[PDB]
Amino acid sequence: GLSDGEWQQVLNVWGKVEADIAGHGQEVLIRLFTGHPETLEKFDKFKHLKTEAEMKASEDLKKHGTVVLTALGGILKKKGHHEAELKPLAQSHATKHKIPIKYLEFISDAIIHVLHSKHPGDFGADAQGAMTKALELFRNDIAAKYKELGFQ
Ligand code: COH
Ligand SMILES: O=N[O-]
Repeated sequence: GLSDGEWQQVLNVWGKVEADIAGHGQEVLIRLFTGHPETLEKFDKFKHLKTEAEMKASEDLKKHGTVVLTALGGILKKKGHHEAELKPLAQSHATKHKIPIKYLEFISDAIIHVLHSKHPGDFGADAQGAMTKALELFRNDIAAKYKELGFQ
């Protein structure tokens, strides 16, 4: 788990996200899609996006980025006590959306990249350690639900 001090860092970093949730969400998804084009293919409603310019210009992508980061932020504020929030996300992503756990690894990495890119010099070594732990916990708890479903 995370220490209280680590959770405090996580939620302090998250305050940065909340100042522009759509902008952060958009950049995370663009980072995912551009670094790993296979992920774009899981989104019927974004596979029409052929270029990063089109991605950047997509208001619906920004909207989805808001949905995604709002869900994650709710989960993080539970500080690990997230079974009720996390279980349904794990199940929709395995059974409906067919998202292998690797892609959750990719988006976790994208979140770390975007934080540095949008806040250069303001996402310190302690903060990165804490956020990384929180994202691994999230990923690891999803992985447990995936195993339950025999998904992947
Ligand atoms: C690589 C693809 C992949 C990844 C890594 C991913 C990772 C994450 C992630 C990790 C931080 C969070 C918090 C969410 C959160 C959400 N995702 Co996704 N999602 C993904 C593919 C999808 C797809 C596909 C949909 C449906 C989009 C649509 O058509 O509306 C989706 C829908 C959602 C929804 C809408 C409700 C639902 O369908 O369950 C939420 C909330 N999610 N997602
Ligand atoms: O982009 N995650 O749904």
